Amino acid sequence: TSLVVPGLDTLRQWLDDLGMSFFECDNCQALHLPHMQNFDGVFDAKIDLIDNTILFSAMAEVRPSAVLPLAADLSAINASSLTVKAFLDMQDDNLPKLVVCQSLSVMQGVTYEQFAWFVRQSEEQISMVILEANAHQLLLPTDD
Amino acid sequence: TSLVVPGLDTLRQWLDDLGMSFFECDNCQALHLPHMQNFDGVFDAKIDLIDNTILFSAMAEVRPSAVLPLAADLSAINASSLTVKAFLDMQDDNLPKLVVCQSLSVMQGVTYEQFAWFVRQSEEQISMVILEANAHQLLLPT
Amino acid sequence: SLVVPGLDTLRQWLDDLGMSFFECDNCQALHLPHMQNFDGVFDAKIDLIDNTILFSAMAEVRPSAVLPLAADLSAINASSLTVKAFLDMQDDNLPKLVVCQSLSVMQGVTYEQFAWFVRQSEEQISMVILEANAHQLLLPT
Amino acid sequence: SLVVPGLDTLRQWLDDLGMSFFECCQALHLPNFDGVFDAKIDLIDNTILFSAMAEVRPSAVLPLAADLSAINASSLTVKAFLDMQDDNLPKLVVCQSLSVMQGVTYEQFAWFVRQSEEQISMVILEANAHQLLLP
Ligand SMILES: [Cl-]
Ligand SMILES: [Cl-]
Repeated sequence: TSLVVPGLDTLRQWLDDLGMSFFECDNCQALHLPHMQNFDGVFDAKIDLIDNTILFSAMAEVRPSAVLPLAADLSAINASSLTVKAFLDMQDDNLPKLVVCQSLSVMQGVTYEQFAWFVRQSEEQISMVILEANAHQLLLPTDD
Repeated sequence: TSLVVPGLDTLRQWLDDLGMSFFECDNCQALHLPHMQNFDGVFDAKIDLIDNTILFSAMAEVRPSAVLPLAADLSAINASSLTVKAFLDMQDDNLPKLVVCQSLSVMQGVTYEQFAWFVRQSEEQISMVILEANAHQLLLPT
Repeated sequence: SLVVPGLDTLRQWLDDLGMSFFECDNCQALHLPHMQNFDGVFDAKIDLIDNTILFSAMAEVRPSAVLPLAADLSAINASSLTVKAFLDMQDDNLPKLVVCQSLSVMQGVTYEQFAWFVRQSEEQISMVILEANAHQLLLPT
Repeated sequence: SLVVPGLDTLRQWLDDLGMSFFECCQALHLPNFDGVFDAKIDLIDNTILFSAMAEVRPSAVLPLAADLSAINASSLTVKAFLDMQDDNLPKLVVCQSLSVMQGVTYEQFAWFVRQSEEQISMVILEANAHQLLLP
């Protein structure tokens, strides 16, 4: 197999090699995945390449009355999975966001099937975490 | 807690309380779950109610190249999980399908928290079988 | 009375149902000798792992029948809404057919839910093994 | 070679890097950065886990729990959470995982160790610097 230190161009074609539809604004660096927006509660998901590391991250908006209970359950959520990470991103002017992410290190090179397996295992664990929080009525709906 | 014998109206109301979208061909006796079909491999998943038994089942199309290795792997797949079940459905006009299901008996009643945990554990454990089977290139995409 | 049962709760529940069980010093499973009256059933036990109750029965498969039995494992599993069947094969063991059902108790169960779990287990498990025994796929006990 | 390693392959891989482990368990425990009372390597469901545990002083459980989100967002690869049982003191778990379902190389594992040690010790160094852990 090949072992690539993948650039942004490498991830763009690898995703199309997997049939994954992606989106990217003009001067930006994130590769947004609209396929992740069919999971209930998922407002946005994107692939990022920072410091030789791939970051599959999805974002869900927390109900303001659920912020404290969800914050207390972050350790149990992070312990529920061997790969997924969950934390609260809360800004003054924004609504509280639940960021769920998983990282793949590409410093020493990765293979295409390593990246493929990483994406779908990420979008399975991220799916189960966000879908479980929406089952607890902790998130806001993604539609009007 | 309330210990109920649920009907198909109880389940979809419970699914609504869980924020789970369900689609129902009014020709269909089951509650189809579109959230489960974005897992690559799964082409359909549904919640059924037959003889006081709730059936969370997901179906994936198997590559004809892999029905023999997958059939030999059914024992290790079923033994890999305490709750889920996995088998093949092979007719003659349609492609072979892998069925991954989980079962919950309701004839002696069930609470809301028991059903919620059933759906949660079913969706996790089924998706891992589908995710791993797709990693071994045993399934057709959707 | 929604309880998250321990193994001691399972022992007392089987006694309330008049169902004899057997448990060693070393182990942790509650073997049920009543299931051994069914032809081909070598052993049946109740386990409790990861907040899940596991009623499983085991049958020794004839070596010449291993491939045919494996072939219609899918049909056996599709034959019921609750039963699970698979093959257990080690290098020093005779091949085994494991027929089992599971009831997760993570969020609690009632004594009535457990009573029906074991009765539906014994019915569905026996009808699988006895039909495989009627197809000349199992060894005598 | 791209390999799905067992525990023995991880044993030999730690041998190749000059890193010692404790003989035993199912993890490979490893033997300074004050706060941590145990660090180990786990192999669970085709996933290698490098985790370190530090006992939290009860006077800091609520503050540290409030900072868990900022701690997890400060790192690209490491995860932090609390493990609180009724008979133990509250523990802080700092972990980084390397999934291995589709194999792994030896330098992918070697860099996984180097990256986790520097990222885990960066979390443990900061919490202990803020008087959140026990000696
Ligand atoms: Cl963001
Ligand atoms: Cl056994």
